[PDB]
Amino acid sequence: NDCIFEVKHEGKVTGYACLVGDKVMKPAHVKGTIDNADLAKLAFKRSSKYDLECAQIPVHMKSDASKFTHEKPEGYYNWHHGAVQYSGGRFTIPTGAGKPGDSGRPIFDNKGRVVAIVLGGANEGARTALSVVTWNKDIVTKITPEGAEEW
Amino acid sequence: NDCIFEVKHEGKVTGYACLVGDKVMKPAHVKGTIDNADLAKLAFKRSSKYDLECAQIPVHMKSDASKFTHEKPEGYYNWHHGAVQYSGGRFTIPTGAGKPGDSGRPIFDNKGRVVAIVLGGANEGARTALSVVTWNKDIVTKITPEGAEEW
Amino acid sequence: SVASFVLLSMVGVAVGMCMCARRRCITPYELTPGATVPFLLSLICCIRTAKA
Amino acid sequence: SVASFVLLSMVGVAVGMCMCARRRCITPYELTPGATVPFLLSLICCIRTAKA
Amino acid sequence: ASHTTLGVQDISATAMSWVQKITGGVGLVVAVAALILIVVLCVSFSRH
Repeated sequence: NDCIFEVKHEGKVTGYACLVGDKVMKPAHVKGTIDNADLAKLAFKRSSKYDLECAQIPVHMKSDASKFTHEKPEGYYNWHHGAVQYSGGRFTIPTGAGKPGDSGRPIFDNKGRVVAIVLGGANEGARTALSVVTWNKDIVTKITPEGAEEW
Repeated sequence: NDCIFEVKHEGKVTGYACLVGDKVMKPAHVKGTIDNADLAKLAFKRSSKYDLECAQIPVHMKSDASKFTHEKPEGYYNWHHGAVQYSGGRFTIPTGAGKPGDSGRPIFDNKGRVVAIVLGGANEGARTALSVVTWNKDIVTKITPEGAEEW
Repeated sequence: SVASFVLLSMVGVAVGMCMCARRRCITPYELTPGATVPFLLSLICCIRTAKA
Repeated sequence: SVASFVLLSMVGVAVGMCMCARRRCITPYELTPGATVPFLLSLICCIRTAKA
Repeated sequence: ASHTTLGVQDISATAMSWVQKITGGVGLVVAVAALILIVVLCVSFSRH
């Protein structure tokens, strides 16, 4: 908890950055500067493939980075605005729960570990599919629901 | 059981279309155009060896799709006309439990997940063997009891 | 004129056979929920993945 | 003068392709939290070991 | 003419390997396409 930093544009908040493990992860589709000057001055490696900008955390002065796991069992996860249901290869939330500007928020398991980071979602009718960044034991991968839009 | 996915495709109904996973499914042996418009306009791929036609479920109605699994433990399964006994890898019902025109109906496990779709069956005394579409890991297969008739 | 016709006809048949094979070995993947087509097959049959 | 230009240009392109390949190959490891670059890969990519 | 007629085509000029190369190239494409279909049919046949 409280590992979330704001990413701001000149006239608005555009998204969030999260400290996960040894690296700070920010959605590549979000334009703005991190509120914390310590992270704002940090160089990031941009990858359009996974919609990510990542950089190493100054862990010598940033020891509050969250724990994370590659495991993705079926069940419910905590994504700040409520619970998110995970089944098969997709995360699903209530239709009125999602919104623009919320990208960058992590999804936590029942152990408080980060599982995935929200980029956006798709309106499937009664429910909204959640577009997230996830990882396996070796490398980062991305989940993209059909018709998903960046938030 | 407690959910209806069975969309009629004709004024004179001969079986039903249903939503399983991410695909729209109906028996290939039943004629008519699926109702509710959104499904009516879908193109379907036909396989004469499976007696099955499938099309992609539109995103906006994807949330109404039935849950799906390939797992089939021995035991009893649910459907709208009663219970189904699964024994020896085959689905069986009481004679008279199903009739012609009742095809296209999914068979559900105890978690509400679809394991098979009814095409027809063979009437052998007090019990009827079902001809069904079922799935194994990453493959579609069909079971056709001897003497089975199309429904 | 005849030789050209026959050679073109043979090619058209070869293409038709390839297209038949393309449908027959792929349709079962489309019928199966999740459309879990393996990477190598997608390159061979010139087809798109489940999330395309 | 032209032959020298073309040969030098070809080398510059070959190097650019190698750098592009290196970035694409290693990104998934440097982009991922908790990930460690395989020993052989770090030698191939001509990069520093792991995270230090 | 002191010689006989050319007759029915079969006795045409050498350096006609162009005919064999084109015929072979097309025949090969058919043979390969046929093999691909046969393999798929064999797999499809075994699967039920």
